[PDB]
Amino acid sequence: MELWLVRHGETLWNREGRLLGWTDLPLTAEGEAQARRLKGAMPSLPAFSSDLLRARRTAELAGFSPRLYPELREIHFGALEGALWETLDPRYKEALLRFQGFHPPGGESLSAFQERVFRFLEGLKAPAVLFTHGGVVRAVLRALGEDGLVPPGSAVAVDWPRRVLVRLALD
Repeated sequence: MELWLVRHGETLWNREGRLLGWTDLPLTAEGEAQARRLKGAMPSLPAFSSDLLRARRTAELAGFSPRLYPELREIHFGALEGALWETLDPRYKEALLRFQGFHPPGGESLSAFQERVFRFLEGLKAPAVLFTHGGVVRAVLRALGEDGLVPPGSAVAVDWPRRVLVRLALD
């Protein structure tokens, strides 16, 4: 199934290097500029978006009127919400870097996050554009055997659950 996944534009915590999960921050001016650059680049397919502000604002500026689904949210970092990556305990750093065995206190495990994301993708019955988050794009790319790191405001298209089709980035 052809799916286009968009990583929302940047927020302040992107430049500050803080873990941003369910904390509802707004896009920065540059984040909005990144979102506007997506208009016309994405295919005119049905759109779905995480209900968090930064994601559906990206969808709006990109020219879409998506239906909101919390299932497309970034992973819930629990007690780690807002933590500076720099000072994160090595065990959490390793868990996130290797994308495995992540169990944040008061939050979502990577296993629960993956189940949530993949279950949502399984329910899609036609090609669609998904406005989401870095962790979600990473989960999909890594499940397809590729590094899931894509710039804020960029997109990737995949043939789920078989392969990556294209990684798109604009300046």
